[PDB]
Amino acid sequence: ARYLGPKLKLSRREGTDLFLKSGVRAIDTKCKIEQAPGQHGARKPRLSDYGVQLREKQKVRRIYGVLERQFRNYYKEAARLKGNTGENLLALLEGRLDNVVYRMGFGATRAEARQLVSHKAIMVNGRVVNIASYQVSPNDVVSIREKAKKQSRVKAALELAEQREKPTWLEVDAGKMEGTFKRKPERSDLSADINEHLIVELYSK
Amino acid sequence: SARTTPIARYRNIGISAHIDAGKTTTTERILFYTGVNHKIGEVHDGAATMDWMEQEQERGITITSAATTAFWSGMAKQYEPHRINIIDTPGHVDFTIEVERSMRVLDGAVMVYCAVGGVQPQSETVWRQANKYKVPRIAFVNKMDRMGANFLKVVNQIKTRLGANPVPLQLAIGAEEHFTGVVDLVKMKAINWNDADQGVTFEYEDIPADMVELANEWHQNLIESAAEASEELMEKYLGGEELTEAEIKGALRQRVLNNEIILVTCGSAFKNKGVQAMLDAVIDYLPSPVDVPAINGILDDGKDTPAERHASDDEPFSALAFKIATDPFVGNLTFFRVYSGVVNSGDTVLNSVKAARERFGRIVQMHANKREEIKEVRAGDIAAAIGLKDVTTGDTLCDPDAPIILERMEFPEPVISIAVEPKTKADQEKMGLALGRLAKEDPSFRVWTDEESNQTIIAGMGELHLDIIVDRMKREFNVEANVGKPQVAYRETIRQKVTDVEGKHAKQSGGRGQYGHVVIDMYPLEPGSNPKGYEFINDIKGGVIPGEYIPAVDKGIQEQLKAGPLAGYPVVDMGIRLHFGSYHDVDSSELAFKLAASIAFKEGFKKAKPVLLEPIMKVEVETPEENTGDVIGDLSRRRGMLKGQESEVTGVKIHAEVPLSEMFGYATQLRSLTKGRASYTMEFLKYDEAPSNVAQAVIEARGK
Amino acid sequence: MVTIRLARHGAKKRPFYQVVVADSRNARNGRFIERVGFFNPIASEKEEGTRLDLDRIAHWVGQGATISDRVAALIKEVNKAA
Amino acid sequence: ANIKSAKKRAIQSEKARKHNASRRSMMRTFIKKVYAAIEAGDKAAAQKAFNEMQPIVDRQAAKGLIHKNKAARHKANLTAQINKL
RNA sequence: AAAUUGAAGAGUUUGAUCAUGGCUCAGAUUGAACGCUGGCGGCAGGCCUAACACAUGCAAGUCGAACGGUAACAGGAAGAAGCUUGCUUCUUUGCUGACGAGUGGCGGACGGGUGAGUAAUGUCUGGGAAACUGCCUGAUGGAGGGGGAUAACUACUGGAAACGGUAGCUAAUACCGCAUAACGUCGCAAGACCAAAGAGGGGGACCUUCGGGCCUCUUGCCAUCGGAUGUGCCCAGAUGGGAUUAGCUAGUAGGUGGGGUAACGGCUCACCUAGGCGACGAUCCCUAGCUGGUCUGAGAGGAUGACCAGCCACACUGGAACUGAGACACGGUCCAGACUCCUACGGGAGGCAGCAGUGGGGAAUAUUGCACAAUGGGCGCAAGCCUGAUGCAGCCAUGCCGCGUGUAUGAAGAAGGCCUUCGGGUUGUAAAGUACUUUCAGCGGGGAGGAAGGGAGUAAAGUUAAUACCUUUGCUCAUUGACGUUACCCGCAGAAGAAGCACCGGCUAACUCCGUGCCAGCAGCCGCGGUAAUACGGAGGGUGCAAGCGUUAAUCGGAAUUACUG
Ligand SMILES: Nc1nc2c(ncn2[C@@H]2O[C@H](COP(=O)(O)OP(=O)(O)OP(=O)(O)O)[C@@H](O)[C@H]2O)c(=O)[nH]1
Ligand SMILES: [Mg+2]
Ligand SMILES: [Mg+2]
Ligand SMILES: [Mg+2]
Ligand SMILES: [Mg+2]
Ligand SMILES: [Mg+2]
Ligand SMILES: [Mg+2]
Ligand SMILES: [Mg+2]
Ligand SMILES: [Mg+2]
Ligand SMILES: [Mg+2]
Ligand SMILES: [Mg+2]
Ligand SMILES: [Mg+2]
Ligand SMILES: [Mg+2]
Ligand SMILES: [Mg+2]
Ligand SMILES: [Mg+2]
Ligand SMILES: [Mg+2]
Ligand SMILES: [Mg+2]
Ligand SMILES: [Mg+2]
Repeated sequence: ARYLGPKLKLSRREGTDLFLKSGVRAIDTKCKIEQAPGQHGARKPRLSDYGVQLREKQKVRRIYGVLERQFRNYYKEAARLKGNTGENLLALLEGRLDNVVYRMGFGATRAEARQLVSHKAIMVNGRVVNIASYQVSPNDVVSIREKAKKQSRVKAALELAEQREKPTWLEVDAGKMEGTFKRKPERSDLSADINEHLIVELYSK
Repeated sequence: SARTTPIARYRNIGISAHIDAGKTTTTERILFYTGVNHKIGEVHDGAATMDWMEQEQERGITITSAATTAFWSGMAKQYEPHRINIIDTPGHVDFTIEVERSMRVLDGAVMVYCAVGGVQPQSETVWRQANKYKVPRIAFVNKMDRMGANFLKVVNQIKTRLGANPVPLQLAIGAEEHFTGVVDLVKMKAINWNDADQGVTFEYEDIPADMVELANEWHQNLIESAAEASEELMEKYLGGEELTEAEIKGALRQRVLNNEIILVTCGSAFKNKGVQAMLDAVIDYLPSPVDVPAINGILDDGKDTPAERHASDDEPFSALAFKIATDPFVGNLTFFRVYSGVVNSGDTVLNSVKAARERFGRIVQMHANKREEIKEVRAGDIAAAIGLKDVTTGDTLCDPDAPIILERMEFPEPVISIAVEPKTKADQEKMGLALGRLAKEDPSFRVWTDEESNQTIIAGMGELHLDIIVDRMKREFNVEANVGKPQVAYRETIRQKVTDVEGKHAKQSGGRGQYGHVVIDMYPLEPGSNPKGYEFINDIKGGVIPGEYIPAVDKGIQEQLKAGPLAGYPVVDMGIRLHFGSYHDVDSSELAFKLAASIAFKEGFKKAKPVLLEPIMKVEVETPEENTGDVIGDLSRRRGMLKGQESEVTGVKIHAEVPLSEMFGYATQLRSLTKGRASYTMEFLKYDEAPSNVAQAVIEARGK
Repeated sequence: MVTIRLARHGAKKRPFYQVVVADSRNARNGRFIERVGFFNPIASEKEEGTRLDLDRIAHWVGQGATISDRVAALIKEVNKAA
Repeated sequence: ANIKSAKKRAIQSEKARKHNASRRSMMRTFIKKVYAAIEAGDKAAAQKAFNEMQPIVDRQAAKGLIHKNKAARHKANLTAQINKL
């Protein structure tokens, strides 16, 4: 149910830094992003229109760490909802608890954030939630359990989070090491290099 | 849920003898006298209850071991009603497994003997099977009505032929037409059974004067073997104070439990005489289940640790599964004798050797075939169980709190084999399932398949064993099958070093034809030269045949080796040399040289000296010494050569190498020459060239 | 006769008793005439675990319906606590 | 039968069959008597037979042998037939 | 406020093109099966075939508060004394706690199963009048007086069994009259006629033949009118295919009268009329349980009737009726047929399309499990008992969902493997190492909820002659859980025990080497394989999925390729 292989091959196939590593090191000093993985990775082929739609879906799936069955269910929920389907899909992926923990900065990676929420370390409104796909509603409180507030991982993750851009729909507090989910982020609040219309196109054939 | 009969009043007795000694007749009479049956049914009329199975009512024999029980109080009801779980076992040599399984669990036995012929070939076999498990046994000389009945001769013959210490508690009043009754030696009274009723009425009488002298002579012999038991009893006998009848019976009982004496009785079951008295002796002398505790030398650890179980209800549960029967409704049926503890219908137990959970669907007390369902079984009785999925004969069933493992006896390794095939052959895997289920019932019956022949080889203890198996498969499983000779595997080899044989396959008619030409030399190869007797030499030099096509001819010879041109037997020890050939540039394929190598191979085979190789198997027969040379004569009649004959003190051992086609059904022939008291072993040794007649025999049949 | 009982819907180890009016000869979760309320024995301390439409229940009693023991205990509890 | 209650019902249904057959035969015998008085052409004997028959069918309709509508139809057709003569 | 916001194509005819036209594929979906692989949990599902045949156990009993009664064990009295005067043993007493068998009442017509039959004595929708309806309710009234039997039982007796046969005795809320009769039935009318059953709890003085009467309370009985529920009946419309099925029908179509039904009616009979249906498809043939729904499709449509729920039909096959409020009755009866079983040979017994399970069939579908704790059902005043309904558990990756098999760091870009135009590139931060974590599994501890009730004591109110008995309402007491070692929570250990499947020529995301050489073989279509094969087999690499992955089968889609939309 999880990908346990090498993580930089995914960013090398997508050709974009998927933030699959902490970033304490420059990414070009770790892997050749401009080269695809494998023996024939130097030859960059002419992808088709089906190819670029599939590559966009695998890119957003490998950023958010979601397998195909759960990602398909997210697409059905986004098209079932009202408004923009792709924007609703991005809001459902950013509503996930591991993504909120990583975006709040309690995890340096979303995979570490998944291990923190899987090991009974994150309390939502004072209740321990052990599911990484727990959808966080607006105006909620996400905190770290008192059993793990003295860990080096969480403070090192907060240092890397203060080294990066702060989200506008979240409040954090490293003193009590808790935080508040304020609202669903709009399309302008997240990254712009994700063409979400390609995902909706892909799931229409 | 209390104890109905005290465990001291249990008797796990059983009958074993030579064929037609009168085992089933005695049990029938017992049931009648004890009140279980309301009529007497004869076995040759097919009306005996113990021979419940068809092919047992028809043939007139007993095949299976049927277990029943009865309640006997004594003639004058001298004791409370004892419960006897009597077991009738077959006497034939084709069903020795049915004795060993029943004598695994019996507490007491009784060796019934024909009066006119006492110790017969199977009497010694059931005696050795009984002393393997150290079973305390009695003796019942049946057929005292038969012409030439001699009771004191058979009590001499058991001692002489089998090496035992028998002391009779009875003396026959009369012979074939004078057998009114028997005089008892521990009472000095005569018991004359009334002819009017079926022997239910037994009149007590005095002893007649000739019998007075003989019975007084034997009565003092009884006291000495009684006084042998203890030095207190020895000083009792030389002290001159006669003896109380309780102490003889106690002393005689003491010697029976330790395999010291035999305590022969007599009677006539077909004339409804001397049966009640036998039952009494079983009460007075055979052990209870409480006597010898069951030493389970394994505590399920893997570190083999000796434990034991005594015979009481308050001990942990331990039982031994000794018989698996097949059933058309419930699958299989598992007989067991509980050594210790109490188990309930519905309780789970532990198959300790297979280490699995086993629940009891229900527990049935057994009559000959019909069942009375019962709630729970105590320690010391025999019952069958429904719903045990994987239990084999000799597996122990215990409570999982105390996992113990009993002795797990060994099976007699069948001696005769046939190849069985269906009539319509559409019932192929139905026969496979049927013989698989029948193999799980009988551990001395083997079924396998041999893919060299793609045949099914049934194996058993005799020809009668296999005849009953195939008839039971036709009736119970509805697979009508025909049997026959198992196909012996042969090989073929050549001689004369045929050389320069050229085979050319050319098929060019326009449009991608195939052309191949090969010239090869075929030479006989010595066996030790190669792991597989096949060497191909690439004598082709500087072209002529391209390197790519050089393996193709080799592969073609290999397929030709698999099926010989003569018949179909695989060719062995063949050396091939590819000295010369021809290759077309545009029409030469792997298959073209394969066809070319096959033409050349066939042509060379006929030019060469091609002979069959039969297999010869090392044979070690063990025989009594009186009929040694007859065995050798039959071996010389089975076209076998001889490498020796050892003469042990137990019997002569002859070694031989007989061809397998002449080793077909040797067990019934070997038993006919030797009163059935010989045995043998076959091991495959080598291959050797067959004579001209048998080689000419296997070629006509295979060819057409 | 016509009775008012509980039809056990819900999930395994999580029951939900639909208070229904039905003739007693039908099945438990079978044919019913009218659903007059519901009962939840695993209610979560903040929201409604029991709701009975007492007007229609009293109307069916006036027709001569039979109230089972659990339904009668729920009516007692509703009329007592409220 | 197999169930104990099934056997008891079987013997009870046969006993009630014997009893109900005698009562149905007696009731039908009185009704045929009224009909024979109709076809023979008498009016007072038919009226007398009706007075003997009317309490019979009323008691059989009361205790549960036939229905009241069946007994009511018998009386209505036979009075409609006594007004014909 | 919200309740539908929805529609992709590609390959293949030709030298090449356009068009037409079929074929094929990409998508969903399933009660699936098979191949490989396989950690956990939740929820759901699980003989689609032989309505093939079935061993065994269980699936419908309950009521002593209807009755005669004791056969079994638990008490109480006469009671010799086990006797050790308390040590309570051996005989009677139905004397009571109860209760085998029997009569009687109620329920067995419900629940459960199956889809054989049925193209309509069916279903769905909408209507209607000519009816019945146990248990449950509203109202008005009665519940008087007798009798004859008979089971059980007693004695004899036939039977291997199944089961009886005789001769006597007895009871009732069993049965049968009589009394009474209206707001009931019949008759416009005067009139005629029709019912019942008692049983328990307690009591103050009376009273008594000593049994009781008597008073009060509860419950049951009968009659009529209703209500509710259930059911029967009728009409209209709709509900498969076939015209290579075009005429069908004489109780047929209608009328009269009799009969019959709970009820109208050719429902039945006698007579009379000669009609009735049919291209708006009668008749005949084949197939089929129907529906809510389910799947697909943008929709229109197409396909389907697994689970759940409603109706229908069926209960070895054929036929029939009885009892009953309700059946032409799954675990009732009778007859006939086939089959199976038992037998002492004279006779008997049975129907898993109930739950489990077996054989057989098949590609294939599970346990001879636990408990009535809860929800219902039957009986009983109640306690309670019965419940293979149900609640659960066991088996199966069968489906859906969730989670895990680690996380961060980590270049000597280690070794090995693969490629190499020999420079190197790739596997690859991948590994090793460093640090951190402990979900799930393992171990140990704690620990809800499903429990409402019911039983004993109480207090008050109602009741009445009574501060009894009963009913209701509050209090107290000790209790009711199959699941179950429950969910859940805590803590110890260590990365620790946890990844495979398919694919890589185009369709379609992913390319090289070696071997093979129109051979082995691959393949859904085009097609590939004759010596440099990105298509075959192995390896490396990559891609897509993931405790699943592929294949097959099956429905729809793409197919505007039956085009109503079009
Ligand atoms: N004259 C006489 N004949 C007997 C006697 N006992 C048995 N027989 C006959 O021998 C045959 C009985 O032998 P069984 O006892 O039935 O055979 P078995 O000894 O039971 O053992 P298996 O044959 O292996 O089954 C029948 O023919 C009997 O009538 C006897 O006491 N006297
Ligand atoms: Mg999943
Ligand atoms: Mg002989
Ligand atoms: Mg014989
Ligand atoms: Mg025998
Ligand atoms: Mg079926
Ligand atoms: Mg009734
Ligand atoms: Mg009257
Ligand atoms: Mg059908
Ligand atoms: Mg469409
Ligand atoms: Mg029935
Ligand atoms: Mg049945
Ligand atoms: Mg079944
Ligand atoms: Mg029962
Ligand atoms: Mg290297
Ligand atoms: Mg755990
Ligand atoms: Mg609780
Ligand atoms: Mg279409």
